Amino acid sequence: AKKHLKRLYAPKDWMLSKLTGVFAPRPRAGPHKLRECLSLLIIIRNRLKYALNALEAQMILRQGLVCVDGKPRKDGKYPAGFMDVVEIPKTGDRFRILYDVKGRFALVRVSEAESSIKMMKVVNVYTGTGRIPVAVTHDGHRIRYPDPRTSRGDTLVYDVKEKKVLDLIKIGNGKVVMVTGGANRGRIGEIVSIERHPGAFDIARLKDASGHEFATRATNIFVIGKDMSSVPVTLPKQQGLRINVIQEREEKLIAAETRRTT
Amino acid sequence: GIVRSRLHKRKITGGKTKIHRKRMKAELGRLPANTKLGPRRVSPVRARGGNFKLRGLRLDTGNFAWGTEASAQRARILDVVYNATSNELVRTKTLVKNCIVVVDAAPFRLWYAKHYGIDLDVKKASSKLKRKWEYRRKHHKIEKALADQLREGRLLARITSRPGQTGRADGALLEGAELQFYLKKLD
Amino acid sequence: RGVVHSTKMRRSIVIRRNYLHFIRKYQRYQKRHRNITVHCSPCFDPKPGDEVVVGQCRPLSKTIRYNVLQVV
RNA sequence: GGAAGUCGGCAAAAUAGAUGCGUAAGUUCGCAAGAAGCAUUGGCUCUGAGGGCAAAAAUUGCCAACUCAGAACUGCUUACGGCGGGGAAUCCAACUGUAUAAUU
RNA sequence: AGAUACAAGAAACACGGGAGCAGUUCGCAUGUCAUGCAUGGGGGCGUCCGUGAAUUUACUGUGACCAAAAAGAUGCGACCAAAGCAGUCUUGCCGACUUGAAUUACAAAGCAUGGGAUAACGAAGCAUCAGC
RNA sequence: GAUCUGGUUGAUUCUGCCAGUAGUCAUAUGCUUGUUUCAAGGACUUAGCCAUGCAUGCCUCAGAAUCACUGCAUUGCAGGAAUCUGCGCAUGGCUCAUUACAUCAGACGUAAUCUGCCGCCAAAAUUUUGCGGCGCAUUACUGGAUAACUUGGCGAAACGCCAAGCUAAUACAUGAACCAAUCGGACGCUCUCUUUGAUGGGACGUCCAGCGAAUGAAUGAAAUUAGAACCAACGCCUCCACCCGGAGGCAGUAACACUCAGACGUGUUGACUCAAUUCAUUCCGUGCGAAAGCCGAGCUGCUCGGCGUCUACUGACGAACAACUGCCCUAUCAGCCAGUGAUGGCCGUGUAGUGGACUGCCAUGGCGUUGACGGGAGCGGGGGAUUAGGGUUCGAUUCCGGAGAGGGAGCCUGAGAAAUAGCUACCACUUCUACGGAGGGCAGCAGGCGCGCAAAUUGCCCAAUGUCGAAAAAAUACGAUGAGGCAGCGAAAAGAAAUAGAGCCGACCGUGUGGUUGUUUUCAAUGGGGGAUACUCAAACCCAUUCAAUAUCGAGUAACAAUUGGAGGACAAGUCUGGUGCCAGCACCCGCGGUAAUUCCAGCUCCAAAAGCGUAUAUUAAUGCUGUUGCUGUUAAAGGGUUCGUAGU
Ligand SMILES: [K+]
Ligand SMILES: [K+]
Ligand SMILES: [K+]
Ligand SMILES: [K+]
Ligand SMILES: [K+]
Ligand SMILES: [K+]
Ligand SMILES: [K+]
Ligand SMILES: [Mg+2]
Ligand SMILES: [Mg+2]
Ligand SMILES: [Mg+2]
Ligand SMILES: [Mg+2]
Ligand SMILES: [Mg+2]
Ligand SMILES: [Mg+2]
Ligand SMILES: [Mg+2]
Ligand SMILES: [Mg+2]
Ligand SMILES: [Mg+2]
Ligand SMILES: [Mg+2]
Ligand SMILES: [Mg+2]
Ligand SMILES: [Mg+2]
Ligand SMILES: [Mg+2]
Ligand SMILES: [Mg+2]
Ligand SMILES: [Mg+2]
Ligand SMILES: [Mg+2]
Ligand SMILES: [Mg+2]
Ligand SMILES: [Mg+2]
Ligand SMILES: [Mg+2]
Ligand SMILES: [Mg+2]
Ligand SMILES: [Mg+2]
Ligand SMILES: [Mg+2]
Ligand SMILES: [Mg+2]
Ligand SMILES: [Mg+2]
Ligand SMILES: [Mg+2]
Ligand SMILES: [Mg+2]
Ligand SMILES: [Mg+2]
Ligand SMILES: [Mg+2]
Ligand SMILES: [Mg+2]
Ligand SMILES: [Mg+2]
Ligand SMILES: [Mg+2]
Ligand SMILES: [Mg+2]
Ligand SMILES: [Mg+2]
Ligand SMILES: [Mg+2]
Ligand SMILES: [Mg+2]
Ligand SMILES: [Mg+2]
Ligand SMILES: [Mg+2]
Ligand SMILES: [Mg+2]
Ligand SMILES: [Mg+2]
Ligand SMILES: [Mg+2]
Ligand SMILES: [Mg+2]
Ligand code: NA
Ligand code: NA
Ligand code: NA
Ligand code: NA
Ligand code: NA
Ligand code: NA
Ligand code: NA
Ligand code: NA
Ligand code: NA
Repeated sequence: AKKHLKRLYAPKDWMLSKLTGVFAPRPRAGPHKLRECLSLLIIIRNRLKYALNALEAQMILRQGLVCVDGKPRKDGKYPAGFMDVVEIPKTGDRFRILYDVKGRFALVRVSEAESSIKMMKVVNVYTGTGRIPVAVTHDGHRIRYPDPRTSRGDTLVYDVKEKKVLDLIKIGNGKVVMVTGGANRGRIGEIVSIERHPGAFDIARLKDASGHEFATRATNIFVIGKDMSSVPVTLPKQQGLRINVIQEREEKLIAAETRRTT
Repeated sequence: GIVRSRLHKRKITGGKTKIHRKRMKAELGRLPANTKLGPRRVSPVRARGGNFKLRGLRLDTGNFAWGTEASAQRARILDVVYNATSNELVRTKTLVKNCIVVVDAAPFRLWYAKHYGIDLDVKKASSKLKRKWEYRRKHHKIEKALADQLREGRLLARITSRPGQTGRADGALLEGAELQFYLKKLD
Repeated sequence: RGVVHSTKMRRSIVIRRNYLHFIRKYQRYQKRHRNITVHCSPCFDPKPGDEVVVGQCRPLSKTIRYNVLQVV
């Protein structure tokens, strides 16, 4: 149906100025939802600054030169999202798309060995034609023979070069999760308890590394390891530790003032 | 044309609704098939999203299931005898879902002989088939009404498919209290 | 939840919901009501004045969208 | 063509049974009212509703009479007799009735 | 340890297809035609079944779920300002792991505290009372 | 800024209105206008009518060139007009007529459904071809058509048309055995073996056994009690060394008559008649190619990469339904709904799917003073104006949702339309004609007529932001785009800011050697303007820099000249001087004008605010004159003649 997207209607986290054009590229159907993605044109032009226009980005994209899951993508409207690895072999850049502690997208550099793994969350399990069990993933993958103890809410570690599952981490008390949506996105905490409420949304109660408690809907949590030292991916700078706004302003003012002394 | 919307209906308060906007293709209806009984004739209809529906016009045969024995046979429909909507449908010989019909009973008689050895060619059988017949007949029991109908040459059945939507006339034989309920009406 | 209002139709009853509406300008409340028609199974036998719990289902008639789940 | 005829629509034409829907001003609230007006109507083959009397009784059996309501098919040359034309106003007498056998 | 009170977030039964191996607490055996390369008091977990004479709303505290633009707000001498989300300098084949914080948005709805003021129920007191 | 003032009396204290006052991205009109930045702009009335021009197309190394096309070679290499094929045109843009159980907003659903392009994936059905007449194999070298073209042409024309003759495919139509697996259902005049004919065991052969769809059957768990004894046949363990036949008992023990001694005894949800498995009978075009496809590399005979396409399944982008709460005025609108569906029930039909959505039968229900039914104004929201607080009022208009394309109805193709720069007909308007006929739809951009108090160029460009697409850019070799941007017009509105600065002398001022007015003067500065080695820009323009870097014009009456309203009060500013004489006129209100006008018409002075300032209409505050916070009711307007009394509080 719809084929356009106005700038005022575009997601706030793309950081598009309202005085530069009427339109924004709208994402196509694909791995990630429209409101929770980051298109390839935005990354190449606005984040990495490798291109000055959309014409220059089209020169880079319609050549390969950019892989998003180990496969080159020639579409500037490809929706890239959480836990994706963007590689540019010509310049030797490898990034992973995570969430900042303020809920914004963040590109973190990864090593060559770490760039071949990925974490995916199960969302559904069903049975195929040949009595084949398949698990559906938040990214949109369909894995045809998961471990027989794979459940709907947990996560499994994937190798994108050799398409095989590395291991499976189930969801339970005392595990480390990341919040992936709503007023708490980007925070990291331990699971304390989960309230059920059948027929409605479950509520997950979590505890921060500094001891602060917060709650969110159980569909917004993403298991990343059994403990903070066993997380198999690199985390952003702040490590998901939200701090007070008053204190944060004070530190920002103290800095850039000592810088002016130097 | 025909529509299936609630815009032309009165409100529960009895008031009349003032209609703005025109008729949309998403709410169309179509003219009924009115399937009769005769040599097979169908008419394709292109439905929403591609796909084809089959309109039944003058069907005369189908697959009828013997539920107790968990089998089915291909039989020819002979006539329509009852309809819970109106006698007009019975008079005009219209095949719809839940109609009560009769079938020729020849395929079901043949299956019974080859499965149980009872004839309502049997004597020319292998010894191991004869032994198998004795086992099956050891703890199997047929009922009064079914055995009488199979001897007579016809038995009653009800249509289970929707002939106007799929172009098929399939059904199940009547048994149990259902057979008694419809036998008393057909008197 | 609601209160049984009438049980005249076949396998159907009318329940009434009473609630208070807040008018901001006067900082006061006013009383309102709403009537809903639901389907009742023969396993229940409600009478006017009773209290029932209903749950949403697919459209069953022109005006029926709820089914009786429990009579208290 | 349609009252131009004539003192004057005199005379003729015209409406018409039954069923469904609908019906103004005025009024003494009873009426006005069949106000005005629109539609259907044949033939043939079927379907439903409306009852009595017996029995060791939401059952079974036997039986009478002619109304009403529907459906399919088919047809018209609008086709016996019998059967209100309607409306808007003015004058007089309240009304039913009587009354110059042989011009009122 | 039992009784007195209180706890249907409770008591009393049961489920290995129940706890990533049947949770926490006071080399020898089985199998060997095997990839058998296997296997070796009391209290919390999950899932069902009987037990109430069952307790609920309003209100209030704290959090969830809530497009942008616009409105309130932090920071930055676009020469100032209406603006904008930029920009700054150790003179850079660069750096600041640069920034772009954080708010309000009726009424209804949803989670878990509190029980003072209220409101919805029930009862009209021999239409009752069974003691372990 | 939590603010008030003038008018009723001979004077006083009140009630109450009229008038004054401030704002409005709020419209219009009048006078005036030097510089610069940022901006709304035919909505109001007529969803009135339209001349002309332009607004949606797309080719890569990778579907199809014998142009009787072009450039080089000399039986080739390139570019390729035109046509066929594939995808898109259901988006964007415009407008606000309709519209109150509708639309919309916040919260929820679809277990009631459809879903092209995109992501991750899946695939073991099928007797074909050649040769010799059923046999044998180096078993995939398959078929007719039709456009562009040429040969006749018809017609006044028409985004009109006919016939014949050529030739392509990733168009259309047919078609593939072995290689090549496991898995289980019916049978037999067929063999072989063990017992006394066996639901006996093994072979042999003969019909079915792929995804999807239809009907019927089974599975889709269990979770309320502990020990014994007999008989049927099933599995094991002991004898009497084994065999023969003929004895006696439960140690252990997931299942399963071999080649597989663990090759699912366990789907999912809050919940399922759902997912999936097995068995029986079916599918006739209304389904299922390895496109019998196209390019690159390397070594007739092979190897490796990049693309393209049919079917099945579920994520994303969506579509369509349903409705928990909420939304202006009106009772001089009190009852509404049922022949012909009104409220519910039963079996069906129709739909992608639920449903009185619809056919038949049955019952008498459903809604309403907590305002139904009827009428009036009106697209809904995010939001704007006015800000002590509470409130009042506006929202055609940039973002989201809905609806429409003169009116109104119907429909084809498509994954999606009841589509309008798609088709069909009628109504109202309307264009060309050779009079036979053929056309039209600006509420897209620019422009015109009319209407009105009321609103801009028939401009430049795809450089930026995006959309479509066979598509990166470049090279023998340049997609479209009035969507969008840029400039022109533009005192709607908003920001910054010139119209002079510093002194000497002389004569004067009013306080009492300082404060300042005037005319002859001097002496620096600066723009408005003129230009450029140039900067900007798609190009041009505006802004910004500069008036030598060897080498760049300019202020003195700085004529480079500020306006619009006022001077009795409200309300800042004259008891000045002429003219008129209840006339002319002023005056929002009180009032002025008949010979000495503080008010008219003028001159001179003075006041307000200023590149702006008056006037009209609407609206907010003034207004505690709509009062919930927060009014009044003895005499100013206002307590029912008295009791009873229901809904309500
Ligand atoms: K009359
Ligand atoms: K009489
Ligand atoms: K139904
Ligand atoms: K299509
Ligand atoms: K462009
Ligand atoms: K004078
Ligand atoms: K008052
Ligand atoms: Mg005459
Ligand atoms: Mg005459
Ligand atoms: Mg006469
Ligand atoms: Mg009357
Ligand atoms: Mg009549
Ligand atoms: Mg008389
Ligand atoms: Mg008389
Ligand atoms: Mg007489
Ligand atoms: Mg803002
Ligand atoms: Mg006096
Ligand atoms: Mg080419
Ligand atoms: Mg085409
Ligand atoms: Mg649109
Ligand atoms: Mg919403
Ligand atoms: Mg095969
Ligand atoms: Mg097994
Ligand atoms: Mg309107
Ligand atoms: Mg609006
Ligand atoms: Mg309007
Ligand atoms: Mg505007
Ligand atoms: Mg406009
Ligand atoms: Mg439309
Ligand atoms: Mg028009
Ligand atoms: Mg249309
Ligand atoms: Mg047009
Ligand atoms: Mg125009
Ligand atoms: Mg190119
Ligand atoms: Mg080109
Ligand atoms: Mg435009
Ligand atoms: Mg200005
Ligand atoms: Mg001047
Ligand atoms: Mg200049
Ligand atoms: Mg004067
Ligand atoms: Mg004055
Ligand atoms: Mg004064
Ligand atoms: Mg005025
Ligand atoms: Mg004078
Ligand atoms: Mg006011
Ligand atoms: Mg006030
Ligand atoms: Mg008075
Ligand atoms: Mg009184
Ligand atoms: Na007075
Ligand atoms: Na200038
Ligand atoms: Na200038
Ligand atoms: Na495809
Ligand atoms: Na409005
Ligand atoms: Na819209
Ligand atoms: Na038209
Ligand atoms: Na104007
Ligand atoms: Na007021």
